[PDB]
Parts: sequence; C-alpha cells; structure tokens
Amino acid sequence: SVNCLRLGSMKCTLLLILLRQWKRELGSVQQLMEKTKAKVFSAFITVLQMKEMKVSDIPQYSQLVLNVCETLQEEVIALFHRDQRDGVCVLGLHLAKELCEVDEDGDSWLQVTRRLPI
Repeated sequence: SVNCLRLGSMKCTLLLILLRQWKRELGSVQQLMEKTKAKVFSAFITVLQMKEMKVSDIPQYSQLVLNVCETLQEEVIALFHRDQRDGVCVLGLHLAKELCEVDEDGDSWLQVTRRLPI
C-alpha cells in the first residue's frame, strides 16, 4: 500500500509508474493518444519541478529507458499515419532535456541509449 505522494520523488515515482500502466501507447483517440500525451506533459512539469528545491531525484534514470528511449523508437511510424505528430517527438526530446538538467550526467545514458536504436 502507498499513501498520497508528498515528496517530489514520490510524485515522480507515481507518475512514472502510472505511465507504464498504459496498456497501449500512441493509439489515436489506435486510441487514447490524448491521455498518453498529457501524461508526458505531466512528467515534464514534474522533472522540471525537480530541482530538489525541496524534492527528490532518483527516478530519472528509470525514466530514460522506459519512457524516452522507447518512445522514439515507436515514433518512426509513417505507416498508413498513426495519429502521431511532430510535436510528439518534440515533447519527447523536451522530456529528455528535463532529465539532463536534473543533477545527472554519465555513461549510463550511453548504455541505455545504445541499447535501443536511438
């Protein structure tokens, strides 16, 4: 069981955990694109918020593989159009910057990034 998020990190963990829950991403609405897009935005606010002004830090790394790297792979889907927009990519790039600004820097990125096609 868990209580409501209080700390910034708890907020981060909850949002991140929530993101994985999403059964199928990038469906149009192929559905529920809008919901997923918003979650990414929410993530964006939180990590920026994460300046440890008085909040926490660790979930960034888990976010890189699960979120940023994976999404980019999917983004290259010309197909049909799968309701994906340029903004979606921009948003992903945006989230990544968010990650970097956070106290971070290292090889781990390289290892995670190299893993996918990126």
